[PDB]
Amino acid sequence: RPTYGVGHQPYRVVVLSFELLHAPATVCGPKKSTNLVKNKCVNFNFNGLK
Amino acid sequence: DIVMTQTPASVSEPVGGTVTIKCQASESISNWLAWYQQKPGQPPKLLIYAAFTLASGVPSRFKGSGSGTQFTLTINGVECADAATYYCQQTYSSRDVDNVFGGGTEVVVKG
Amino acid sequence: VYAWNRKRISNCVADYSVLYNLAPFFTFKCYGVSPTKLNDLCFTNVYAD
Amino acid sequence: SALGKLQDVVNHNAQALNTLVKQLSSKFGAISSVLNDIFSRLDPPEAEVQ
Repeated sequence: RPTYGVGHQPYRVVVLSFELLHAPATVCGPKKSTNLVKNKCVNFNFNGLK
Repeated sequence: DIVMTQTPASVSEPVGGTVTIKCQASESISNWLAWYQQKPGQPPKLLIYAAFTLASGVPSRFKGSGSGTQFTLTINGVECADAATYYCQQTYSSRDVDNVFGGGTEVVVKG
Repeated sequence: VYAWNRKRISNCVADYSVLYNLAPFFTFKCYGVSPTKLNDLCFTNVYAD
Repeated sequence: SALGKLQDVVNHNAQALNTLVKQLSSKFGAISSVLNDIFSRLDPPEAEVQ
C-alpha cells in the first residue's frame, strides 16, 4: 500500500555471507597490486594479511 | 540465459484420473511462473499465474505446485474438455532467452 | 522471501565503490566486519541471496 | 649428575623464557590472538575492548 509509510512498501534486501580467511582467497578487494621488494623493512599486505 | 524443458510430451488417462505435468528449470526462478492452455484453432489462455494463483473464470481442478526449480501442474479431474497443449513461462528474466515458454505437452482423454 | 535465491561469487574481484547508483537509499548495517576497510580484504567464499 | 645445579639454573632460565614467548599465542577470550587480525576484522568501538 504505497499510500501508507515505508513499512507497507516493497524493500529489496540482498544478504552477503563471507568466510574471511587469508590463504584460499578467490574474492578480494578492488585495491591494486604492487611488485614486491626483498631484503628491506616494508609493511606488506598478502591477501589481507598485513 | 534461462532454459526450461516441459515433460511429459503427452499424457493419456481415463475420465476419473488425475493428470500431472512437470516444468523444470535449469536454475531457480522462484515463484515467478505461469501455465498456459490453447485449444486447437484457439489462442492460449492463462490458467495458473505465479505458479499457485488460479486465473479468472477457470474451474477449481487445476493445481500448480512446487517452487524454485521444479514445478508441477496437477488436474484433480478431467472431463475430456481439457485435452489440449500446456506450456509454462519463466516470466522471471528474459534478457537473452531463446523462448520464454517451454515445451509442448498435449493431453489426450479417452472417454 | 520464502523462495530466496542463492548465488555463488568466486574467481572475481569484488568492489564496493560501485554499490551506490545501482541500489540508491541503501543500508549496509551489518555484523562481523568493519565496512570501512572492506576495500583491503579477501574472501574465500561469497554467497549472495 | 655431578653438575646438576648449574644445569638446573640454565634449564630454569631457558624454560621460563620459552614459556613467556609461547604464551604470546594465547587467545585470552578474543576472536583472534593476532591484533592485526582484530584490526581488520572489527570496527574500532569494539576493537578497543578486544
